Amino acid sequence: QLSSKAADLFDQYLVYRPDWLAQWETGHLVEGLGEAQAWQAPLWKALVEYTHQLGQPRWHRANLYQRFIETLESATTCPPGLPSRVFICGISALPPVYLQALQALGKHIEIHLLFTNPCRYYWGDIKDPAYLAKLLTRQRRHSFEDRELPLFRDSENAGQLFNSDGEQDVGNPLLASWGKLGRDYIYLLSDLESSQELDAFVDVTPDNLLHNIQSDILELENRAVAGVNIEEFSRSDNKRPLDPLDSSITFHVCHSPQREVEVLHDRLLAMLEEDPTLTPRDIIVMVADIDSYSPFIQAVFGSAPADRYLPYAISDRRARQSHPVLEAFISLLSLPDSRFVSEDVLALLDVPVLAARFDITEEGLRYLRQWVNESGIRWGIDDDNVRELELPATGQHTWRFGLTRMLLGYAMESAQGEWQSVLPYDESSGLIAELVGHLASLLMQLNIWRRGLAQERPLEEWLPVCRDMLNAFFLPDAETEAAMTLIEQQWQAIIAEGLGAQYGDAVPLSLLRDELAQRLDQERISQRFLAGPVNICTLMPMRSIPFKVVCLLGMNDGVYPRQLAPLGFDLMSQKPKRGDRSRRDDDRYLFLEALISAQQKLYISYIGRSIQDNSERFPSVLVQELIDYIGQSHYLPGDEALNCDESEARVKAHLTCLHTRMPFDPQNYQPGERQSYAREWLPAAS
Amino acid sequence: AELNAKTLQRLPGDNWRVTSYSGLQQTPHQFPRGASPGTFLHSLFEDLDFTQPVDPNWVREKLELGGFESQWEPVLTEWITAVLQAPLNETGVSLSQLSARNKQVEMEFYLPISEPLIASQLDTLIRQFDPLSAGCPPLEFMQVRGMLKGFIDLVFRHEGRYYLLDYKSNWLGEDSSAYTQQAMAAAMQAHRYDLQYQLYTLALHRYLRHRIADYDYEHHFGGVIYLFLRGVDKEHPQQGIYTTRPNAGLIALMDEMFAG
Amino acid sequence: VVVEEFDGYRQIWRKRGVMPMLRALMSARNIAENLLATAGGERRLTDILHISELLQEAGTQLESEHALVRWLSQHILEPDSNASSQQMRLESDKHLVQI
Amino acid sequence: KLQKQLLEAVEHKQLRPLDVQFALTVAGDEHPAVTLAAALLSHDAGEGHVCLPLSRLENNEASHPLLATCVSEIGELQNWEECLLASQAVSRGDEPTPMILCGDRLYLNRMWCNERTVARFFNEVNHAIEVDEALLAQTLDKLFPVSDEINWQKVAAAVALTRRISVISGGPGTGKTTTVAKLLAALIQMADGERCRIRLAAPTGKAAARLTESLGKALRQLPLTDEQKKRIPEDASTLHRLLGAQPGSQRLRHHAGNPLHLDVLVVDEASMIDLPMMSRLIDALPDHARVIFLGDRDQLASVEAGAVLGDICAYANAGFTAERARQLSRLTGTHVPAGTGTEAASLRDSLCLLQKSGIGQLAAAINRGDKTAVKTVFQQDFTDIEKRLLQSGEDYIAMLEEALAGYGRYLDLLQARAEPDLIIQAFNEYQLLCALREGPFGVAGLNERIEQFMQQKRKIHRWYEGRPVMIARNDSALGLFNGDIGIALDRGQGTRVWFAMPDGNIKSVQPSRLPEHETTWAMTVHKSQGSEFDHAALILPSQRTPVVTRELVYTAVTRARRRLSLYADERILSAAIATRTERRSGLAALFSS
Repeated sequence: QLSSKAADLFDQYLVYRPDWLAQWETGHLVEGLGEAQAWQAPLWKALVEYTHQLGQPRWHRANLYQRFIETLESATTCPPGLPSRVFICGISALPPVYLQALQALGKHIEIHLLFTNPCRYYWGDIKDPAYLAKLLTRQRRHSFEDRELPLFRDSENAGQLFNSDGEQDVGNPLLASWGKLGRDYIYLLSDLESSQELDAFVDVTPDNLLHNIQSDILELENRAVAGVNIEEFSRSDNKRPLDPLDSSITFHVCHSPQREVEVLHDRLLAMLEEDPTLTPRDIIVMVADIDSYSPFIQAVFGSAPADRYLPYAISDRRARQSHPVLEAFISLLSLPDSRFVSEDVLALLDVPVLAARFDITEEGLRYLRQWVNESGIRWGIDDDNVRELELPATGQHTWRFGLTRMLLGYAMESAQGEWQSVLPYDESSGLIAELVGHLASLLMQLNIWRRGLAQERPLEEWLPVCRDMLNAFFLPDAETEAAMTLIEQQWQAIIAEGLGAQYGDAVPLSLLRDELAQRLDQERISQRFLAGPVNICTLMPMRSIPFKVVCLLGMNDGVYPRQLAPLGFDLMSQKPKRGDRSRRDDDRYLFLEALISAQQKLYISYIGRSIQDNSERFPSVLVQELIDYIGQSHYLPGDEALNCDESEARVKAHLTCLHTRMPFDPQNYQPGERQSYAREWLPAAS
Repeated sequence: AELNAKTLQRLPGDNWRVTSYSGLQQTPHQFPRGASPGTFLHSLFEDLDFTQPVDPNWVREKLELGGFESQWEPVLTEWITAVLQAPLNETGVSLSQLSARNKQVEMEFYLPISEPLIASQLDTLIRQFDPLSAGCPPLEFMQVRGMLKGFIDLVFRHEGRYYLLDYKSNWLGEDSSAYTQQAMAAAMQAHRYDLQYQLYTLALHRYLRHRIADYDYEHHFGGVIYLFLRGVDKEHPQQGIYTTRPNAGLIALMDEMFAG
Repeated sequence: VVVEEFDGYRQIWRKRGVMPMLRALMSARNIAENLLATAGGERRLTDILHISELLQEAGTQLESEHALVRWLSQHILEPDSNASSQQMRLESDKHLVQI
Repeated sequence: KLQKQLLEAVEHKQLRPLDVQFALTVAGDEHPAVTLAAALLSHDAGEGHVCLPLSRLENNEASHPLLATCVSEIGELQNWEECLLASQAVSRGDEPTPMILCGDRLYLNRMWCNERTVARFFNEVNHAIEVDEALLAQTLDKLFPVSDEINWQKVAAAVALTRRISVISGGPGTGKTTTVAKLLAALIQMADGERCRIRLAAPTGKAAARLTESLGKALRQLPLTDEQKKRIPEDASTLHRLLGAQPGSQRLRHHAGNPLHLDVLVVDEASMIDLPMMSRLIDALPDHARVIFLGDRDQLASVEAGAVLGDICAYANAGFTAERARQLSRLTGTHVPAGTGTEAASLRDSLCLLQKSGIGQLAAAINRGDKTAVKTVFQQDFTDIEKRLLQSGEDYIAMLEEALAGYGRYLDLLQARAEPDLIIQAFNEYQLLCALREGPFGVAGLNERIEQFMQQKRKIHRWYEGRPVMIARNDSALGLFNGDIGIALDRGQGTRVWFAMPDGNIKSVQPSRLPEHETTWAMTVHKSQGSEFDHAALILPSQRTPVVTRELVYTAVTRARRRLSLYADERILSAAIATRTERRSGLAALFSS
C-alpha cells in the first residue's frame, strides 16, 4: 500500500515537479518546502540508483524534457519522423511542462490549440505590473479587427488587477468562483512568446434565461443587483425581465433517487413533444456517481410502455461482463483462509460453470441443499482444517464427516447401527446417490488447492497457478471464455510487471488477490456513449460536448463535487502552483462547462427532502450560487417594482418545482404545466 | 376531482445508432478453436515485424504471455514464416516486402449513412453487379440510420497501388484442400462476408478520395484480399488467400446510395 | 392462460429485471388501483414499491435470477435492520397524529 | 497408494466417482485389496448387480484392467477371504459393517438385508392355507370345462389358493390374464361372507392399464352375482403409487408401521420387480394377505441384475414335491407329476409354469438346441417369422429397407397429417429391437444410420415434423413415465408433443418441457418390456459378444403381437441362444440350504 501510494506521488512529481526530482537526484534538498520531504529525496535517489543497478534505461519523464527543449531550441527546421501538424482539442487543463515542450515544438511543427473559454475577454491573472505589457498584444479575429481587454488601458489599473495577485473583480461572479481551473490555464497560454492567438466568438443573443447567463459570462459583466443604496434597493425594474414560459433553466426538488429519475423521464418526454426536431442523442444526463443511480436509470427506462419507451445508453459504468465467474474465482483464491461454511460451498455451486465441470445438474442441486442440511454439514471441510485454526478437533459436522455419513448410508441402512461412530444417512441409497460422488470429487479438489495456496511463492511460480485453477474448477463455455480470458490477461499482466521490475522475494496469495480486486473493477466501457440513445454517464473532466438538452442529477450537498483528499504527506498540496490539478477544481469547472454547453434547455435536479425520515437536504454550493445569481439578476413580470430581495426569492420559488413523494399522487395528473405522462397510475390516482 | 394524463402523439424516437457489420448479419487445424485462440492469432500479426524473420524466443514469450505452453512455438514460428512469404494476387506481393512506411495496422473508420438503409433496397443493387450475392437469400436487417463502424486488419500500398487485407481463422474441422476457390467463396457467402468487404471498400474509397489529392478508383485500387490463417500452406499458393476486385460500377452507385 | 401470462412475465423478468416485471404485473392485474381502493391498502402499496426498489438494487449486483430469489428469502428469515431497509413513512401522515 | 491409481479409472471411465470415493472412505488406509474390492463392489452395485463373488474378482479374466494393478498390491496372497474379513470394512454380518461376506459373495448390507428378507419370505412366514378340497374342486370344475386331461391353468389356480404366496409363470399369449380371472373368480366365490379386498398392481402404468382391460374382458366371461361384482377390483395403479412413494424423498407411507389394507394382491409383470422393490413390498404386507405374481421365467427383466423372479422360477423346472403332487391330484381331479428329489419344499410348491399357449413354436425351441431353432425359422415360414442372413454391409442396407416397410404404414400416417391419438396407436404397430447399445448394430448405431436413411430418402425431413419420441426417465409432474411414447406435431397452436393418458384424453406438452427424450425408431429390448407391438424386427450384430443372450432374443420375439421379422446370422443368432444370462445373486444358494 505504501509502495503504490508513493509511486503515485513520484509520477505526479515527474509531471508537475521536474525540478524537485532534479535536485533530489543529486541529493540536495529544496529550500522552503513542507515537512516529510526529508525521507522522500533518498527514496527517489535510491530508486534512480537501484534501477541503474538493474541495467534499465536511466532516462525518465523528468530529466528528459529539459534536453528535449534544448535540442529543439537550436537545430534545423526539419527533424526526421515528426508529423506535419498536430491538434489539441477539448483539453482545458495542461501542466506547464507540456506547454513548454509544445512552445519549443512550434518552431518546426505547426500546432493548433482548440480551447473553449466562456469569456471572450481576458479573465486570467497577472504576474507583475510589468507583465501586463506582454499581455497587451492583440487577438486576431475573422473580422481582421484587433481585439483587446475591455475598457482598454483603464481596466488594467482599475479595481480589476489589484495588489500583487491576479484579477479581483473578474466580472461575472460565476466565472470567478467556478473557473479557477481555466484561470491558470489561460494564464499559461498567454505566456507563450511565439504563440499566435486568434479568436472566433459567436455572440449569444439573449432571449431565454439560459442565453441570458451565457451572455453575462461571455461579455464578463455582473448583472446581479446588490442594492448598495436604498434608491437602487427599491426599484426592481432595473434587472432583466424573465418570461414565465421559459423552460430553459429549471430546478427540481425530489425525494429519492428513484422518484428523481422517474420525474426526469416525464420531463424528457415533454421536451421531445414540445419541439419538432429533438434527438435523444442530443440529450445528455450527467450524474454524480453513475453506479449508484444505474439500477434506477435502468428501471424507469426499461419499464416504460412501447409507445412511451425511449432508447437509453449508460456510459462510464464500471464494465462487468460475468459477475459470478469473477466473484467465485476471487472466493476460490481465499481457499487457504476460508472456513468453508456450507452456504459458501453451495454458493460456489451456484455458478453453472463450476457445476458443469463436476456435472452437477440444477435439478440435482436441490437434493444437495436438503442433504447437506440434514446430514449435518456445517463446519470446515476436514479435521486437519479444524486444528489449523487452533480450534479443538471434533470429527463431526465437517464435509468429511458429512460425506462419510452420506456414503455410509448408501451402503448400509440407518437401521443397522453405528460403525465408526458415524451414523449412516439413509436418504440416498439409490441411483440418486451418484451426485454424492460428484460432490465428493469437488471437495477433493478444494482440499488439494487449499494446501497448495498456503505457501508463499516467487512471482515466477504464480504464473501457471491461474491457468491450472481455471481449467480444473471450471468447464469453459462460449459465454464464459471471454471473462476467463480477461482473468488470465489481467493476472499475467500483474506478474509481468513484477517480473519486469525484478522482484525475487516470495509473495503471499493475499497480496495478489486484493490486487486483482482493484484492477478488475477499474475497467469501464465508453462504447455506448454517442450511440444515439439518450446519454447517461457521470461527469468526466475535460470532456465537454455541446448539447441542446443537458440534465444533472445527484446535486445534493456533499455528493457533489466529488471529494478526494490528498495523501497528506504530498508536497504539492503544501505549495500549490499554476498548473496543479485538484479534483475539487475539476468538478467545479465541470459545472461551468455543463452550463455553457447547453444550447437550449438546462436541467438541474437534487433531493431537497429525504424520503426516509422526511428531513431537509441541501443542493451543492455550485447550484446554490447559480440560483442566487438568477434571482438577483432577474425579476418576474408580475411585479416590476417590489423589492430586491422580495423579487429575488420570488424568482427562485418560481423556477424551483417540488415533485410529490409517490408516483400515484394525484397532484402529478392535474392539468397544467407539469403533468406526468405515466398512464399506469392514472386509474390509481382516480 | 377530475384528472388526466398526457399522451405523446408523435413517435417517441426514430432509429439513430452506430453499429458495425456485426449489427447487420447478427498441422494448422489442430490449433484450438474459440474466441481466445482467434484473438491470439490476430495479436500475433498485430505487433509482428514483416521484414525481419521470426525469432523463436519471441514466439515462446508470446505464447507464455497468452498462457499457452511450449508445445506450440515449434509449430508456430514455422507456420508464421509460411504466411509472410506467401505471394498475393497476380503481382506476387510477399508480406515481408512491405516496409513500415507503407504499413497501416488496425484502421478504425466511421462511415455515416444518411438516409435509412433498407435491406431489399440494398441487396437488389448488390446481387445486380456482384456474382457472389446470387447464393443465399437476401440480407435481413432492420432500417438503420447513423454511423457505421469497422476494423481493417491491414492496409498497405505496393507499386503505388493500395490493397485491403483481413484475417479470418475459424474452421475447426478442416485442414486439407477443403480450403479452395469454390469452398472459400462458399463460406464467404455463408458468413455474409460479401457485404463486409463491399462496405470496407466504400470506406477505403472515401478515405483515399479524401486524403489523396486527385484520386481515381481504377488507378490506385488493387482489390480486396481475405487471408485465412489456417489455410495458408507452403504447397499450394492459392489455398488460404482470396482476392476479388469490386466491379467499380457497384461502388459508384453504392456511394450515391449512402450519400442520398 | 395464466401459465401463458406468467411465462410472459418471466420473459420481461429475464430481459429487464425485477422492477419492470413487477410494474407490468401491477399494470395488467390492476392491483395498484385495487390496493388504493382497499382501506389501509396504500400502506400496503408503499411497501410493495419499496421492496421493488431494493430488489432492483440487489438485482443489478447479482445476475443469477435464482441467487436473487435466495437473497430475498435470506433477508426475509433474518431482518437486516439497515436504515435503507427500514419502512418508509406513509404519505399523508403529515396530517396524522405523530407518535 | 492405490488412491492416485484409482483416479485414473475416472478418466478411463471404468469407475464412477461414487465408487472411488466410497472406496476411500469405507476401506480407508487398509490393504489396497480391500480398497479396490469395495470399488468394484460399488461399481457393480451401481450397474444393478446384487453381489460381487470372490471368484470373479480373483480371476484375471475379469474386466476393468485396473484389476491388473492388484497383482502389484495384493501380491498374490490367493486368499481374498482372509484379507477382506480381517479388515473392519468387511464382516460376517454380526457387526454393523457396510460390506458383508457370507457365501463367498461380497456385497453391501443393503443388498444383504434385501436378499435375506426376500429369500426368507418365500421359505418362511408363509403358511399353507387349508380349505375344503371337495368344494374347491367343484368350483374349479365349473370354471374349466375339460377335466379329461391335466390342465396347467387348473394347477395354477389350485396352488395359488392353497398357498399364501405363489407365482404363476408363463409366456405372453399363453392365457395368464385369463387364469388370473379364474383365480379371482374362484377366490371371491370361495368365501361368501368373509371380506374380500382385491388389488391390482404393476411396476409400470402402461402394463397396469393393460391389466385392467384384459382382466375386465376375462371376468365378464364368467357369471357372478351383485356381491361378487361389488368385490371385483376397480383399477390398477403403479406400484410406487400403491406404496405411496413420494417424488421428492425416498420415504414410503406404508413400510413396516402401516400395512397395506388388503385381502389378496395381484402383481402383473413381476419380471420388472427388482430386488429392492420386492424387499420393500414384503415388509408392507400383513400376515393375512395372499400375494400372486405374474410374469415369465425367460423374460430378460427376470434374469437382469437385481431381479428376483429369475432365480425363483429357476427351481420350477424341478417340479412339485412328491406330497403336493398327490394333494394337487385330489384337487384338480387329474394326475399331477412329482418332481425328482427334495431341494426346497416351500419354494417349489408355490410355483407353477403354464406350458400351453410361429412365435410360440420359436420361443419353445429357444430353450432347446439350435437344431430345432434353425428348423422352425426355416420351413413353412409360419407367416409370423422371417429370416435374413446379415454379414456384409449390403445386407445391412436391405435391413433398413424392410425396416421402412414396417414403418411404411406409420411413416405415411405422419405424412398424411393425421391426429395424434391414432398415430400413438400407429407407432405401436412397428418397433426395432437391437441387442447391443453401440457399434454398427445397436441403439447408438441404428439411430444414426436410421436417421441417415431418413435423410437419403425423402419420407420425412429433419424435433422434426412427425417424429416419434420416447421418455427416457420417469416424471411425476407431467404424468408420463419411462417406456412411454409420444408424437410431436403442429396442431396449429404450436409444435408440441402429445401423449395418451390412461383416461383416453390427449395431453399436449411443449418440446422443452419433456424431462428426457430420445429417438425411439429403435428401442432397447429391456426398455420395451410390457409394451405391445404389432410388427417387430430384431437387429443382431455380426460380432460375437456376450451382450447378445437368450432372454434378450426371447423378449424381442415376445415383443411382437403378431408380425415379426429377423435380420441375423445363423451362426451368431443360434450361438447366442445357447448362451444364457449369468446371475450372481445369492438367492438360489439360500434356497438350497
